[PDB]
Amino acid sequence: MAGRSMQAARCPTDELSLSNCAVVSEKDYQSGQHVIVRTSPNHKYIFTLRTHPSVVPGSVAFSLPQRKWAGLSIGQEIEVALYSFDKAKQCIGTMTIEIDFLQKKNIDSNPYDTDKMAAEFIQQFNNQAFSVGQQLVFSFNDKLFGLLVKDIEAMRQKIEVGLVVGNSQVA
Amino acid sequence: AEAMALLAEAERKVKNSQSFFSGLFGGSSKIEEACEIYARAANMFKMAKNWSAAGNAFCQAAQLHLQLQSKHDAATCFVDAGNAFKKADPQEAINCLMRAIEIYTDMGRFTIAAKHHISIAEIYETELVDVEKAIAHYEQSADYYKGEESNSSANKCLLKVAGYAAQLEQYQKAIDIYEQVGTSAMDSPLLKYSAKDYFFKAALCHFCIDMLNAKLAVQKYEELFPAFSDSRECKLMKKLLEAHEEQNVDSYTESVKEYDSISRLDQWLTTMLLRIKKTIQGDEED
Repeated sequence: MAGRSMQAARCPTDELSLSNCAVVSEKDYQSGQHVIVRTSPNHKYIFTLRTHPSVVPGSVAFSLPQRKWAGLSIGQEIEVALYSFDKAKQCIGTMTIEIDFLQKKNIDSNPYDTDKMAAEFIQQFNNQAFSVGQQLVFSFNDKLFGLLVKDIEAMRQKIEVGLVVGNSQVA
Repeated sequence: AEAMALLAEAERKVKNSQSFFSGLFGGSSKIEEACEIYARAANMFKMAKNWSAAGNAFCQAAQLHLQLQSKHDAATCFVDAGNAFKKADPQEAINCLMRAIEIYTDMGRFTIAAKHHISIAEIYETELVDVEKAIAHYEQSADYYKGEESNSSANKCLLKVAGYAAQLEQYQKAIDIYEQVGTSAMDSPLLKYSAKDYFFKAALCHFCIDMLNAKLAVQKYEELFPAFSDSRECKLMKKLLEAHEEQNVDSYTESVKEYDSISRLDQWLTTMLLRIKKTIQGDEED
């Protein structure tokens, strides 16, 4: 709660890097808790934790997409503090997302049903933090894509950062 | 005509005489006859296609020849032994060859020492697959050639050195070799023509290059648009340098596809091109 010191690391496997979650150790936090990264006296971001037996105590692993977003480097010192959302006014009911093909070298003309996408989206990104302008990756049918939150609405006000729940619609 | 028998007689005569055998004089006169024996033996061993046997036989004849004081025709025997083991089932070859050079080198016969030296590393690369020991030889050998005024051969060797040095990751240590073999190739208007590939390689090799080391090797280059030969060197290079400096693993990978049209990419090129192909991707993804 007082915010401790940590060290930026690299994402363990290629599965947690597709969940847009800050992989940490079990000796530090627990899967399900939210935190707020603190790099500079003016830079504040919000991520979702997900423990893994591959993480080293005293460090948080981030994926490339998260690095290019939060401007984090591999080996820098940062402060992590627990953060509890206000499900009474921050829940995401409708969040528009700019989707494209992640691995450029993997783009086709085949049509993708959105309904099936928004279904596998919440079934994997449920109870997580998403900010406006955040960059991550989506895996639909073993296919990597590049998402980009543009707008988020409450469940209709407009919020900067929200929490995706079960009954969260995605466009 | 019995190899086994010859191998026996040779023994019974290869021993410093003394007493009633020595008489008044002797020594080298006997050991030489013995060498001729083992040689005849290895000869029929190779006749029966026992090679391995022929090789070890030559090893005996050679070793004996040293015990006589005749390093020359001895080392030549070591060579024969190497040709035998090489076209045989054992691996020995390498050994014999080394034992050959030590002679040609100590004797001063560097010309032939290098003549074989190149074959040495050529085997330590096509057989033992030990490039780390192959390059050392291609190099030490090129030094001898370059010393025997023989520039052409020295360059053949250097080409081997640099060529395999880039495969091992030694990129900078390769470009240096290409630069040198490039400035020492223009003194012969009978080589200018090929001097291209040199610049192409030296500019392709990148020791994690970040700036214009290659842009500089391509600018030093004197291309003559009306000298169409150059179309297989710089023209492409410039387009690749741009596709690199602009983190575009498409313009580069497209240029490799196009150039691969006007000019077939060989093994080497392919391998390195792919290495540079990934230096861009990782940079697009940082």
